[PDB]
Amino acid sequence: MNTISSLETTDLPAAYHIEQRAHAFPWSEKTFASNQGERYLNFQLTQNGKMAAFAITQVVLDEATLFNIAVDPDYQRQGLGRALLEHLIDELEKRGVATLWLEVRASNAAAIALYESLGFNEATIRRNYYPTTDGREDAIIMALPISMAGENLYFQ
Repeated sequence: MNTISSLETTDLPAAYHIEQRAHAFPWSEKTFASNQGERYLNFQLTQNGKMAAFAITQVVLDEATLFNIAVDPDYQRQGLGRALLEHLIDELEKRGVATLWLEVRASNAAAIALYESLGFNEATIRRNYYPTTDGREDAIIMALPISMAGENLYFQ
């Protein structure tokens, strides 16, 4: 059983624990605390009572930016990342948000392929943006159009 709900402040320790297990370049606790509040629309997915994934998204006017997403390694290939992204996308669409943006390490071919299947397009590349364990790698900035405009043609 999976449940998607708001990620609250008291959920941040559980999200931090996932981040340590899931990411090689993990966020610090202070970074997590910084990425919350009234501009955020943060979500968590819980499987059988345990947090399994989270997504941190800032919404500024009608544009949303995904700051971080992770799935706990005990829960990989179970569709949880998609489920959580689909939920986010749906909620953003309900709110009339125009675009969702994210940044991904160029070497993550699997995540890029998944994002493309959800409708994301490469917007731009940032050469050598990220550190690696060997040297540096590019960031791919991706964009997903969500909501349509409604004014259309004007008549008087």
